[PDB]
Amino acid sequence: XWLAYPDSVPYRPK
Amino acid sequence: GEVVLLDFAAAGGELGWLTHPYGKGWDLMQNIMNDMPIYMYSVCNVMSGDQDNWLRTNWVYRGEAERIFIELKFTVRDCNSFPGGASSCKETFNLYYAESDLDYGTNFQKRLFTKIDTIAPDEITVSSDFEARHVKLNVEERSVGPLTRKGFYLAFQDIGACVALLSVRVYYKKAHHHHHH
Repeated sequence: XWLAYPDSVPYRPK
Repeated sequence: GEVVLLDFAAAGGELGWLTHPYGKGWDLMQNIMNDMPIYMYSVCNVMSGDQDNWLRTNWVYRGEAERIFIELKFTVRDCNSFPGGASSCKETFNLYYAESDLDYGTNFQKRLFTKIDTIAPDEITVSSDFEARHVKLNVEERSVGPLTRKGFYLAFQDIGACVALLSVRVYYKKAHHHHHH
């Protein structure tokens, strides 16, 4: 794999 | 003189847009390298065969709007960045919409949607810029109308690109559209 955007990580409000 | 109906970036990651299929495709992501977090919906399933990944906004109440303007900000990575395996990478994505009087909630049926356009970047981001954290942000706008139902959805279809969607701003325009201060 590859990321679309630098230094991005999956996010979900909690 | 703009009336804003939807503004993704202003919503700080809280809108919970629908993604289809379950799991594989568009994903809500955060970047925290600047003073404030940045949110986006990203997908980058290059080198993975045929892709058909959908992202759908929540229902948007039309109100008085008859002709809407849809402003997108996004990045696209150069397909030359990825191993020889654009034989398995695209540099566009597709914008769709559907009108409806009622909100169908979690029931997303792509067959109800009409393509507005293929969205292509003016500037692709090459690997050296990506690694230097200097991505190339693109802005594209399209207009749709006349609208006639109580509301509408927008949707974004990825067919195998490496794309980050950072802004989706939908507005209608009254006279005297300018800024101030």
